[PDB]
Amino acid sequence: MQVKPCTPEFYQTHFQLAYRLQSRPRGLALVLSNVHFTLEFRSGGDVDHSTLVTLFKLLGYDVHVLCDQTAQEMQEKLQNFAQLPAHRVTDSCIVALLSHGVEGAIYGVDGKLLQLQEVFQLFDNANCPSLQNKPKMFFIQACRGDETDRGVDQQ
Amino acid sequence: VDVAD
Amino acid sequence: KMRLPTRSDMICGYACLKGTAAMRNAKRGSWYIEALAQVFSERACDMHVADMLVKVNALIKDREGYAPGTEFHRCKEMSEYCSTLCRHLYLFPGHPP
Repeated sequence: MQVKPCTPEFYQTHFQLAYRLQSRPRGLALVLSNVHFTLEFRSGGDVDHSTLVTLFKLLGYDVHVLCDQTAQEMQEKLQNFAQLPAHRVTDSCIVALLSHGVEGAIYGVDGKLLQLQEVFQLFDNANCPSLQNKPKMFFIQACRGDETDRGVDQQ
Repeated sequence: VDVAD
Repeated sequence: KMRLPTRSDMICGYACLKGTAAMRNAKRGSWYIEALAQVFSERACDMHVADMLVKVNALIKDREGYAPGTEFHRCKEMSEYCSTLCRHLYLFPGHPP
């Protein structure tokens, strides 16, 4: 994997109308993957995890990793992560969650659910003042229901 | 093969 | 003085739509992460994050399941993103050099 750098000219012509994003590191990133459960084994989840860790590193993030956590461990550790002092001096934040899920929630390795509303709240303007006015990216690799999409014919 | 998350 | 809503300046990319399943391959991993890494690595230099997530949506819309003899053969997935962003989000990778 390689990330093409932006040009000095691109930066000069775009930085005034974008979020400030020049800190080094650009932000902290968390990649939390649950692969072993009770909820079948998530074959290929190891490839996903490795890919994101590599990507976020190449995008200039300091990457934190967690694997196979219970719902309670996820909540506690996401909160620890949101409360880290580094957020005051970085310009953005990334959180990637990869597991089984249902609409609005994701599973811990114990088959218990963590609500995504609870996750986002940890990073909000009230609970995470260090990230106020800074862009916060979330990527959620999880099912949101058990309905398989059969697809439809194009008319 | 492809499977459901 | 200017105050803030309780929640703002977030973007959330989801592998699938409400009510549905996201797809994953044993060898290549999840369709959505695979696409996300391909687009972000190629386009972070000149495209903002919401616009990259649109390119991801294009890739996912086009893919189909390969799983002969099960309910997943030729199945589909659609990704989405939700945004309370208030500006363009450029990652400006590798600047300054």
